[PDB]
Amino acid sequence: AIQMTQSPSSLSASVGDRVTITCHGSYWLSNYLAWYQQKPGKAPKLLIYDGKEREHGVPSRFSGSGSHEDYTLTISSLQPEDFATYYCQQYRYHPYTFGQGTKLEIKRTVAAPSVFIFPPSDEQLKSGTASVVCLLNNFYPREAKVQWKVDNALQSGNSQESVTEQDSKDSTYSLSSTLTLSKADYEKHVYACEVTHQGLSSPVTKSF
Amino acid sequence: AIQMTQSPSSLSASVGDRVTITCHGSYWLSNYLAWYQQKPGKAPKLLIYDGKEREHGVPSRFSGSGSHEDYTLTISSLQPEDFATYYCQQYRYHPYTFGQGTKLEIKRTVAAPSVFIFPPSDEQLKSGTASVVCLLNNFYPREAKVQWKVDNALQSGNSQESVTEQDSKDSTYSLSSTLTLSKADYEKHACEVTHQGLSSPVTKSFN
Amino acid sequence: IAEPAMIAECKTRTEVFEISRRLIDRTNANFLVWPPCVEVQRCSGCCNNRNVQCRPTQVQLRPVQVRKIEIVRKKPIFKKATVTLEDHLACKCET
Amino acid sequence: IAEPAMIAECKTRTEVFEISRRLIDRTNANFLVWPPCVEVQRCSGCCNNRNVQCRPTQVQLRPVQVRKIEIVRKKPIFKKATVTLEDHLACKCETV
Amino acid sequence: DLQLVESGGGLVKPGGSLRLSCAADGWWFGYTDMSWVRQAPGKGLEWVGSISYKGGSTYYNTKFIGRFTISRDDDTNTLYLQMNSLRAEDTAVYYCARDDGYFDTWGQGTLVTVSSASTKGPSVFPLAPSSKSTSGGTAALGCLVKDYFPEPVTVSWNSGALTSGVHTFPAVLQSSGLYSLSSVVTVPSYICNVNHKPSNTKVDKKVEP
Amino acid sequence: DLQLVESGGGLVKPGGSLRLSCAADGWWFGYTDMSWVRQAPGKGLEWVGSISYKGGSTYYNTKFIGRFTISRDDDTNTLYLQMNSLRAEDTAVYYCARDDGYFDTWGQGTLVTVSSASTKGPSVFPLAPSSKSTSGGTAALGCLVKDYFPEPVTVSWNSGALTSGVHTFPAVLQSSGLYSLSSVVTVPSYICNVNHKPSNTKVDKKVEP
Repeated sequence: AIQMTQSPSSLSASVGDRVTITCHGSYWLSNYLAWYQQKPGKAPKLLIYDGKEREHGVPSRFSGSGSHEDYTLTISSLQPEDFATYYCQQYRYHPYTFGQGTKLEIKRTVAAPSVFIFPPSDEQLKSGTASVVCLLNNFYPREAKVQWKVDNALQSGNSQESVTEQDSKDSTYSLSSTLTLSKADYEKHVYACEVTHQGLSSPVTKSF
Repeated sequence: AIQMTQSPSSLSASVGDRVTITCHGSYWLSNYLAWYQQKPGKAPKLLIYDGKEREHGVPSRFSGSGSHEDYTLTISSLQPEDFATYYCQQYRYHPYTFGQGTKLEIKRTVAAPSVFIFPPSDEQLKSGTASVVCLLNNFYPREAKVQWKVDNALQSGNSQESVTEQDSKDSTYSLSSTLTLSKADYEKHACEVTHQGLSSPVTKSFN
Repeated sequence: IAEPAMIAECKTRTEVFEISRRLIDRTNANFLVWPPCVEVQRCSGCCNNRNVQCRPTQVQLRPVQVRKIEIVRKKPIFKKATVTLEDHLACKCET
Repeated sequence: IAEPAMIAECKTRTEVFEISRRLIDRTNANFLVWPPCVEVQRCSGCCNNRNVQCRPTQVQLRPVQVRKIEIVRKKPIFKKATVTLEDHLACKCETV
Repeated sequence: DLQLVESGGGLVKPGGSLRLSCAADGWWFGYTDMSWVRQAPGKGLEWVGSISYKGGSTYYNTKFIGRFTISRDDDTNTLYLQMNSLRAEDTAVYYCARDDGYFDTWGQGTLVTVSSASTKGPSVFPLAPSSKSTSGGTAALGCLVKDYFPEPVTVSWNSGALTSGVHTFPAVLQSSGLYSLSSVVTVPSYICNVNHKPSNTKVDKKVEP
Repeated sequence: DLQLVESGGGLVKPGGSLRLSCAADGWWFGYTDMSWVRQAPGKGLEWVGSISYKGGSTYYNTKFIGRFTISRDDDTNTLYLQMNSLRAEDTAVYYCARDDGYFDTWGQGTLVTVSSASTKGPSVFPLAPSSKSTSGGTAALGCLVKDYFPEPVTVSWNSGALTSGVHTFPAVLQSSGLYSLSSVVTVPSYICNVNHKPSNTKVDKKVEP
């Protein structure tokens, strides 16, 4: 096969910046290359093909260039809705081969989360499990630390967090964390979740 | 003109009967005649034309005949929905001329009215006037006597009755009677129905 | 700037049928008809698969009354006349 | 049987327009189009008054993208192509 | 069937003048003779006159020859009746009709009221159910349409969503010179739509206990 | 653009076999090469193989030559992928795509999960608003979709009549071997539609303070 080497593996870029992603082939390709954008969850969308040709309906800012071995996607004026993962694809020789991809994050001013807490449903405690959920809404950057506490006790291990992909305009992240307990254990004991984030002077807590 | 003479002026007929209405012209007409049915309130509907031709969509039972001067509509099996007024029309010579008409009532078993009474609206007594209404629902025959006296004796003159045309299936009549009073007179102080379908006079009142 | 074309699917669509001379009288076409045309349902539309025409699965006959107005030399005559309309009610792509 | 005929009024009605060879390429039209036809709005219907044809007051142009598939004496080629559709949006009975 | 719609009627002072028009769907109108026919309240039908196919000829009932002109517009498919020196005699519903000897197509008609009395719209009062109306497993309610002139007054219930259980009584002419009418409906133990064209009155009156 | 819809994916025991189909609106399908492309969860795109215009030829990525057969039905406009001797390696979303060098048309994809773990539908519990959530003029509510296998689970709110204010978190794999997912919505101080194709579970759960 021909090996595609995209770079960089990942990056942040502020709104407005010019951005370049580079793809390098093991042999000479002659513009038998294309560029895809792919949102989280979704199929790839073709952006550039034949090295430099834009696809109908692709914004002007996306730009294809390169020859021989070395090829470039350029996003000229980075828009918050451009957050995605980008791929190149060679098609000079079978097998078709892609790059490993470039995960593009939009980078922006710090924004601290709004913190909410959810008790378990009584209808769920009927099933004899108790799940407590802590919600951090629309923050930046991604890195945060949720820590669970029942009375004075740091609960270690039984939490699980999932995080949205970046907002298409607002470029924030949102996160949910779930502490799971036996109905018995739950009924034994206040419940709190303590968030640590660069956009906070000092750790915020939410509890009932 | 040519004079059309329909007969009879009016009549009752029971459901199922065969019925004949006759139209006679001042001159010989040669089937330049037509028959109309006309319900209360509504336009005439053409039934027979050219003396004997049925119109598309006219039931089989309606039948045209005659020649010369003398012409006949025949309704073979009288249906409750046939209650109407029927007219003939000559058109052998201008001016076109019609008969004076035949008002057909359907005739049926006696049925006594249900009696209801309505006080005047408070919203109406806000204006100057009090109107009280007595309702006789679905009865037969037509002839009834409503008489007013409400916490009172016989009010003579200030009542007015109106009567529906006959029901298209049920062949009953319904009637409304309105006693009118000044708000004052009303505030100072029953409708009594007499009908063949009643053993003795029924009354309805509020106090 | 363009947008993406949608295929006309195989289904029943309201069409306007003109009521012709030959439908009531070929021998003397010296007369008129009211109304001059009526709405009908017909199958129309293209098929997704290769070598399948859009065609009717169920046709309904519907007779309708009109008027024939004969110019009887100089004088109009009004006759009633019935014409039968062929309405499509469902379609399928068939070979 | 019968019941009373209703005139087809002068109004806009959905019709099926086939996308022809001549509309993209007459030169030996050895190629295909997808989709092969599209819905449109046209005026149709009869007029109540004598000597008034049903005709469009307002036409909207609507360009649409399709694909041209050229049998290149052997091998399919897929090109995008735009065609402009003429849609009627209102009708009036107007004189001859 | 073929449509015809008369308009132009209403209230008219005695001696006055008035034009009725009758409009026809369809160009068929141009190919037929057309008659007018009248009929006074609670009386028989009376031919008024006719007009020939191309306008060729006009024909009138003698009673009317002086006063009425029939006119026809073959473009608009409209028939017209010009009426002058009107009197109480002329208070009638006036019909348009398709003359072929035998009149197979009729308008619904237009009511001309000849009178020097004031137009006036109705006040709508509720006839509300209670005790005496709830009667059987069935109750009686309605509205009273009072003190209007001239006829006519149309009534619907809940805009035609209640049709069958209705009884609209003919109006009685009060000693006042105004009409009063009752409409009632049977329902198991509710807005009447009143339209009074001559006074451009339209009322939606809710009836409740 | 052109449609493609893959199906045939779901849960499959290791060593097992599976056929994917990808259906295409329109006869255009018969005039183009067609590729399959896969992509494991949180990993890059990987070409699987292609098939020529008339069926003339087939082409595969070496990693797959033994195990996969691409087949094509030019009548139904369907593309097929036969998969045998499947392993955890093969857990991926599998794409259909229109091969012309450069893949301008994609299905949404079908998720194959290779695992010998039991299918199981979710229980849906409410995340209800309170002090905690009503915070400011706006409140936060949602539902917790718990203990399902395999992926995926789609969620709508009030059948698509509430679209914009949504945040559906990716599911986390519990220590249990089952997935749990949260969907939340912002509203000023309410049924989630849960569909879990693999277990033919569809739930409509009302969320109430």
